[PDB]
Amino acid sequence: QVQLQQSGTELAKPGASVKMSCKASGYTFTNYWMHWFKQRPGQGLEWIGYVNPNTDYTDYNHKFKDKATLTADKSSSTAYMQLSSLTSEDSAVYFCARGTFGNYASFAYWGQGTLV
Amino acid sequence: QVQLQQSGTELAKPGASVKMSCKASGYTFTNYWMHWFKQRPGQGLEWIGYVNPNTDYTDYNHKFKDKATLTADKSSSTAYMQLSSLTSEDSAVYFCARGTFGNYASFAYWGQGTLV
Amino acid sequence: IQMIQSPSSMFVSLSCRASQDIRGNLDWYQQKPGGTIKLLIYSTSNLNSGVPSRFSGSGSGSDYSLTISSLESEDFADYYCLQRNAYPLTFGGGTK
Amino acid sequence: LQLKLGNSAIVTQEAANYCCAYGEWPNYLPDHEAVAIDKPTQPETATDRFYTLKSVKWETGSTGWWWKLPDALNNIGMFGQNVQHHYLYRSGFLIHVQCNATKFHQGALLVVAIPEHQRGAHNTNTSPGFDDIMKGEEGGTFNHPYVLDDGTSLACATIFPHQWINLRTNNSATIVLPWMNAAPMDFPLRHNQWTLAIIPVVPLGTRTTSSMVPITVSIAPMCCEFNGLRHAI
Amino acid sequence: LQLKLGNSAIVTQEAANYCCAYGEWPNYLPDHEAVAIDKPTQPETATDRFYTLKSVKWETGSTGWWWKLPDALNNIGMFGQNVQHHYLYRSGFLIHVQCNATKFHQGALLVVAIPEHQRGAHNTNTSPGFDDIMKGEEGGTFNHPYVLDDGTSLACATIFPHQWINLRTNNSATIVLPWMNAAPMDFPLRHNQWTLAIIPVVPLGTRTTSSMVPITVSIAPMCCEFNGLRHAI
Amino acid sequence: AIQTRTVINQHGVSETLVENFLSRAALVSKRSFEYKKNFFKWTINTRSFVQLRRKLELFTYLRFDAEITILTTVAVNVGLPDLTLQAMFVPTGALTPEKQDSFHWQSGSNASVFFKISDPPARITIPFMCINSAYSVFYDGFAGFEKNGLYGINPADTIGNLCVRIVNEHQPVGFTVTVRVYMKPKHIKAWAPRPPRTLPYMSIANANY
Repeated sequence: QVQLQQSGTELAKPGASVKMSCKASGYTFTNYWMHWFKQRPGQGLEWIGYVNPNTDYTDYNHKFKDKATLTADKSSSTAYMQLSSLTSEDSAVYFCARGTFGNYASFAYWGQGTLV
Repeated sequence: QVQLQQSGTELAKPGASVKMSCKASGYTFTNYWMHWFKQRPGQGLEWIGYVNPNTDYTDYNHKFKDKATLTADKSSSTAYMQLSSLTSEDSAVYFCARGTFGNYASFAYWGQGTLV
Repeated sequence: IQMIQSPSSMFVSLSCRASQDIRGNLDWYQQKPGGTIKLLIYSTSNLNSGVPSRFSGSGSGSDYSLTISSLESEDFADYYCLQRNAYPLTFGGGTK
Repeated sequence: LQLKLGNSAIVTQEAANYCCAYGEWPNYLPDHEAVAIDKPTQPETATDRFYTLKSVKWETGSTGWWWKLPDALNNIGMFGQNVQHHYLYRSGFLIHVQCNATKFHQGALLVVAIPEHQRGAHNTNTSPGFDDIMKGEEGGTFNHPYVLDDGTSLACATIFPHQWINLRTNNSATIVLPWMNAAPMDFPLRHNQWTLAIIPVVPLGTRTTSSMVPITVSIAPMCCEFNGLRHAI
Repeated sequence: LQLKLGNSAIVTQEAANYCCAYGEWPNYLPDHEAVAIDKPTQPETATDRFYTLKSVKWETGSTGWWWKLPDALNNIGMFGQNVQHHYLYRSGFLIHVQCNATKFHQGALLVVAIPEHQRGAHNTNTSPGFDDIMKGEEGGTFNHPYVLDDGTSLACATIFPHQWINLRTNNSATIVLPWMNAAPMDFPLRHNQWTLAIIPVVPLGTRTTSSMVPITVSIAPMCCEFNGLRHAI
Repeated sequence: AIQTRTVINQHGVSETLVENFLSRAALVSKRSFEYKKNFFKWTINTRSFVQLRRKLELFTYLRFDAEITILTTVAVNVGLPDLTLQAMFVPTGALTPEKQDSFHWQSGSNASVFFKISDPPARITIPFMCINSAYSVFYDGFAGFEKNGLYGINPADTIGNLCVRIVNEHQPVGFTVTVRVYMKPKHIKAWAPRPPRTLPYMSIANANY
């Protein structure tokens, strides 16, 4: 069974940074890309980027080039995402999804979300 | 592991009867005789009788011929003993022990006791 | 048959007679004050599996006895006897 | 004076005779390609070991014992593992019953093996359940041994293959059992062909009381085979 | 065009050659009564089955894979059960590596088998632990493939038995491995003779992004035997 | 406490033979003397060190040769001028010297070697000089007949003793000499094996415990 368990919610004053985690269990972790999403409350969603835990190559959206960084751990089987220079407009829910074996972007397994 | 678990204590008004149990677990129940004992508080002990759960033959002491009866159940693996016409001198602790494979009376496994 | 045990209390050779001859056939028990009983000597000379080896028993036709070399704190317990020769089987009085 | 069969060996018996039940041995399925045509694996070196059962106690008031032979070995050893993940078997057995008492005991047993022993409940209109038949390794006990728990008398029970254990003369019996069934291969978890039963006719006695006279039963599958679990494609 | 070995069969390959590592086959222990003289059980019909492993992913940035061959099969199947309750074994292997890509992919692999591959940690004075070596079925990954994780270069690594998978020409390799050890029989839970390692020399490329090009490894013990668990007395 | 294993394949039988079970040249004597008792006298008993006494008492009777090698290491109490030694072997029936300059060192009948310090060490082999057919290791009897004889001393069992002397004159330097003797049994023939001893030894004369 594939489960994507994220951390609980947290908040921060502006000018700081924050780090979250999307721990995965039920499959072989080093085969699938780990995409990250952003939904402002009441609007549509937005693609941030992914991490390739087989190689640690990341590819970011152009809006989120300076905000977020993306890492991946093999031992603890956990993907991280760290923001930087938080403002008032960063209050959103952040998701994590899973790719496919062949590197296609169609998402069948999801996280629950983590407010900021 | 051989365990002889007896019931908790109980008391009764005179002129009544009472029944106890010595449930055994950890061995084959139908091979060993089940001896029963009596200790007045502060004195030595006394043999009451046994039950042969392979045959349901019982042999009583001559003092306890009319007081106690002895039965044995194979399914629940439990030996019973029922008194009759309780008086003031029946207040004692009652034990249960186990014989040997060959029908000898040397007791290596015991119960904890049950006050009356 | 009646068996008597000569010391009533102990403050270390505990002897017990018999009314008849019993031809061996005697066991030595001990009772902790918590309420647990385990035997020590069976067939008047042998030792149980799991006893400290300081205990030993004598043998005769009708007068048997227990021998303890050294004493200890939780060694302090009332000691009983038993003849298994003929039914009804009877204990003794006990010491300590 | 020993029965070295495979891994184990019951040594130091008294003189004994292989009285074959009826007139035949196991035989190994001479020719049936018309049925279950995946050739039987036929294990031979890893089943034949004299699985000795628990020793039972013979007192004065005892009344009899019975074991169902494909049932007594379903949970014991290498034969017990092949009963799971196989559904067809074919085997004959060998039984060695040996009690041991001194020259001051007296008594007599009847060691009989009964094909298709359908039991019966006493004084009710309900057929026996699953739990009164599939007792297992521990076996059972006759409630009414004079009628063999189905109405057919014990006086005529020597029509089956049988031997006597008379404690004056001998203390051993040996029966070899062939494959007694209508179908060529049978299902082990729900059908029991033979039924080993030992019944004390003359009860024992001695001057003292209730001598145990413990008995030992040893069973070994003779020429066993099962279905095929490995196929090419 | 199929490899029917026992229970399973890897079908429909490309043309392939049994390049024997060095010049020999398994051979079955020709004559050693001086050592461990309980004759080896020698199981033959219930071990040889092409245990196929998990498919691994080959992307542009990938760097290599390695498996320890008596270790990759300790927990898989009938060979995995005989490693417990036996302490001596003797076997040779057969390896079939097959990737599959279309006629628009390009790349090259080096399928090499390394006897007694003692690894080494990078930039420290501490020997590798038990957990960095006994990885299991999943295998491992080269951190520095140019020096084979012990200092000996990859340019000279064709001295071992090896084949090439060049995706222009073929997509298959087959190596047969004999018993390569000084002792006649060895201990399976703590020593690993061979070390299968595949290393992409030329990385792949296509117009689109990160095509998987999944690979399959299949291992089968050739002529295996163990100690004796059954003795007469 | 690491518990390891390795398979073993062997074929050899000729390593446990008695001929090469006792051919190993163990040390049997080590005693110093200062020259300024000025010499080294030692009876040729073999039960002096318990490493070789226990190994030799598995048998009752055995028969061999000696192969004595005397290894002398001197010092001055810085350079020593050309010391010459004498190692006379005295069998039974011949007299032993009691002083360094006795007239028993000049006796022609018993064999003597004359070896420098700078040479390789001296070496003589000694034949089987019992007057029975074998050396009785264990002797259950009395040499002394009457009521007072030492128990277990065989009068036929003895060999002799060797005596080592600095030949040179009194010199103004005084030096310390240390003598080691290595005995190597040759041509073994051993009879009647016996169980080996477990309790430790108590004396050199008898088997107490």
